[PDB]
Amino acid sequence: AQNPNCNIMIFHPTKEEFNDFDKYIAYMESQGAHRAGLAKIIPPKEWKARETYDNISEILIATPLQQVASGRAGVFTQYHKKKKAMTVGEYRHLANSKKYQTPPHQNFEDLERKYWKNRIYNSPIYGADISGSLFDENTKQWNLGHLGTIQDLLEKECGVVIEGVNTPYLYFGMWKTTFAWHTEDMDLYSINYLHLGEPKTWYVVPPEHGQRLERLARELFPGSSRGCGAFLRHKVALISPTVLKENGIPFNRITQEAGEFMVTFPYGYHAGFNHGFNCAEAINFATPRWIDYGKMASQCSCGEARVTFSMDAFVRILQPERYDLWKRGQD
Ligand SMILES: O=C(O)CNC(=O)C(=O)O
Ligand SMILES: [Mg+2]
Ligand code: NI
Ligand SMILES: [Zn+2]
Repeated sequence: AQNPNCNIMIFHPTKEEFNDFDKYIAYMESQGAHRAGLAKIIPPKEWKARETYDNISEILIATPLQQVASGRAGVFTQYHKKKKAMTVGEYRHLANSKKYQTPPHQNFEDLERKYWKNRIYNSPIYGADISGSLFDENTKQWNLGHLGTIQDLLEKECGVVIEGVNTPYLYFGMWKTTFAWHTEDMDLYSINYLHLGEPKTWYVVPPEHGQRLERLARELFPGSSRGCGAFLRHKVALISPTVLKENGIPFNRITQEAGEFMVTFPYGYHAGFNHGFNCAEAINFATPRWIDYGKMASQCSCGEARVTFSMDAFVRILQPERYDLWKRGQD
């Protein structure tokens, strides 16, 4: 078995190997990359996402989210408070202000310490989940707006044509902006490209150990757990690396820098934070190996998780027994 310790693997495809996305994902899996739950892909030196980032300031963040924490430094939840619209230019200025800017630090490790120590005492503002793309239409390789769709994959594997579309999202981040512990909708893959700015630190639990994370989370968030059998779908809970180590949960960590791709694999729980002003683009995708995960994915039916139009058909076709209860949650 390849990669039996479930370490995060880092790939350096050549320009030739960067042509066929599906084939390269399948290559990574042949080397065991999926066992970690997350891989890093460094694009060939010849490649670029677009020519420059000099003209992005007029993009609108219609609903910036202020991430307010409750709990203790290592075990907390966050809720999102809606703020007034602002442009990317306005947001970048706010990120760089004395109130929100990254503190002085020595290295990534020092910054990570400062994050876990101090995150709860501040409420950073995240521009998340903005439909759109920063890839140039002429970028042919690993263009996240031109991937094969999940609907077409389900059709190719299972023969059923379904409604729905699959498009990318932009994330504008600042110091301490946080992504809570989650897997993707329907335990899909994700791919994330850091277009510009400061790094993003990730933590991940191997898919084969995801249930260990879930059991810890039920112990650490006992009211949430009683409210919903899949409350990590709410994307509100944070657990620090110190706390995971104390409880014997297997995980790994890696820092993503500008120009790098991360791929999350089905049922790979992940969480993390942004180091400073940045912009990432991400999208879900599927492969033939996903289908079995989609069939087994947990669902939130308490009504909190409320998700895209396109998840309907996935539940309907892959989880017909669950469909009725799940749709009651959506309505
Ligand atoms: O970048 C972020 O805030 C969160 N991204 C993801 O969880 C992802 O790409 O799967
Ligand atoms: Mg603009
Ligand atoms: Ni994710
Ligand atoms: Zn729920």
